[PDB]
Amino acid sequence: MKIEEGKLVIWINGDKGYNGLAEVGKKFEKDTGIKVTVEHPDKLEEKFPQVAATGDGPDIIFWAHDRFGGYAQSGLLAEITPDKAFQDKLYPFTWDAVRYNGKLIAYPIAVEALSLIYNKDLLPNPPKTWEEIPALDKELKAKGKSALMFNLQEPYFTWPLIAADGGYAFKYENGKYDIKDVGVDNAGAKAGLTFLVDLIKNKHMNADTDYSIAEAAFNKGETAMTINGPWAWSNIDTSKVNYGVTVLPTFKGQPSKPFVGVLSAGINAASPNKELAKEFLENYLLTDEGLEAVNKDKPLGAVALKSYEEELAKDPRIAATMENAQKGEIMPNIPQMSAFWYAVRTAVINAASGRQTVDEALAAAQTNAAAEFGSSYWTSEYNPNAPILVGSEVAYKPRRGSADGEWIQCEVLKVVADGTRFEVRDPEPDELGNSGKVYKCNRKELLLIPPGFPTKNYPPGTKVLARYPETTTFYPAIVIGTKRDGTCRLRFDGEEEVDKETEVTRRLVLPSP
Ligand SMILES: OC[C@H]1O[C@H](O[C@H]2[C@H](O)[C@@H](O)[C@@H](O)O[C@@H]2CO)[C@H](O)[C@@H](O)[C@@H]1O
Ligand SMILES: N=C(N)c1ccc(CO)cc1
Ligand code: NA
Ligand code: NA
Ligand code: NA
Ligand code: NA
Ligand code: NA
Repeated sequence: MKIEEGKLVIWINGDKGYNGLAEVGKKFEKDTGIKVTVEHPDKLEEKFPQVAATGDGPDIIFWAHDRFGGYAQSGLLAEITPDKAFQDKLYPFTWDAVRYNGKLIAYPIAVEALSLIYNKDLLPNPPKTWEEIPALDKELKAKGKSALMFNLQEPYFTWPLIAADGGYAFKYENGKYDIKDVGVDNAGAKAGLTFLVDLIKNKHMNADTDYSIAEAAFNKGETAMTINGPWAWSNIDTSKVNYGVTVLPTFKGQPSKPFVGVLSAGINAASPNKELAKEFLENYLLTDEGLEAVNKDKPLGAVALKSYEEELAKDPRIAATMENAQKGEIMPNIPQMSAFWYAVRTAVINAASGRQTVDEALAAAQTNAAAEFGSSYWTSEYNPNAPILVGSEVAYKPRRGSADGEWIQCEVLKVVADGTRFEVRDPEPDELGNSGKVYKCNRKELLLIPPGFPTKNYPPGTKVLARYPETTTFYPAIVIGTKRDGTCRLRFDGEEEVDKETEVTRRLVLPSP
């Protein structure tokens, strides 16, 4: 039998109520005699398909519904079978969010939408518009505070601003999303991102601000505002900050349009515990008592279960959540959402860092929003391993090339075999002295070179592969330190005598497999 049989393993993101979920798990254990294990792995959304593809992984996976169409398409999610009476318990619109190719592929849990969260003491009257934040910031800077801080590393948080004046993902036509009609590069999208970049250029925000930094700053009363979802309210409650939750600011007179997510629970198609998982989800979790346990740990938002949402509706923070939801748009769940999110993340981060102009960033995003891509077999906490698409720069290990653990900087010309194989062009001359040779390779023979300026520094001592200055070749090296600007001080283990120190751009320093 599969190692997975005879137990129930559940994965949910670390920012949500996993302890509350485990309480529901315990109630289930008492009745069934079966162990339930709740885990919250890092990079969950990408980790799931990694393990589920081998027939392993959790029996149940929790995530916003946008990822689930891709999971289902890849054959990773079982069709669920709630009867009509169970379906009646949840809002019809939540079920629509978990339908793929006409079949239900997950149980809806809760509606999530970003809201403006503000410190009432610092800012009793929050701004109605994005346009007034610059002035507000300079006033707060004079008192050692800032106006606004939110995660600039995940495009989820910047999307409401991009969409405000006309930006969109995929156009919905003829009862379906048109993957050839992408709106990430229109006048509206450009206007939104430009405003964001201008905030950074004018020292109103830092391009390096991530989730952790933004949350800490708000919860310590150092910033007047933040942009986050219901899950975050719990930590703010503990902080003692006198906060309110309200409608996001308008941009160019238009309401901000956050992408609305439906937190959903899918069943692993390879799971030998499917009926058990159904019972858990339908009869334990999706009950007033079950959702209450999770909600009390970390607020779920507007829950899909009507009976319980009736209790939560009176909450002004929930009213604010739904007001923003109403102004926003439920995300598509099509498989192209993975490429879309990669494209917009790269564009936002690159425009923020100055790696690209807004027009350059969004032009590339439009090209790659629905593009085929692969991932490198090798993963790291320091560099992403995806997407590898046409035009990506990669480090390639030739099968009969240079012997000293060296890789060549190549360009991806083609993604084939369902993203599992690549054609890459070698700028260096082959054994016949001819440069520009195209090679076919698998996922283990290449590493993704970041298309931007990585924010994550290597700790001293880290073993790396770095391009030698003036060359297009990667050599083994150790990280000695990191300059203030992020440049890596390296010691190439290459020469035969002295420990020199060579500076190399962080983008060209890769984690050794
Ligand atoms: O940023 C791109 C990202 O956005 C969404 O992920 C959200 C998630 O839905 C929230 O519940 C919370 O965990 O924050 C995430 C962003 O950091 C999409 O669901 C996801 O697919 C997408 O990659
Ligand atoms: N809790 C409610 N008010 C509720 C309303 C409507 C329905 C669907 O008829 C279920 C529940
Ligand atoms: Na994500
Ligand atoms: Na939108
Ligand atoms: Na207005
Ligand atoms: Na039953
Ligand atoms: Na090394």
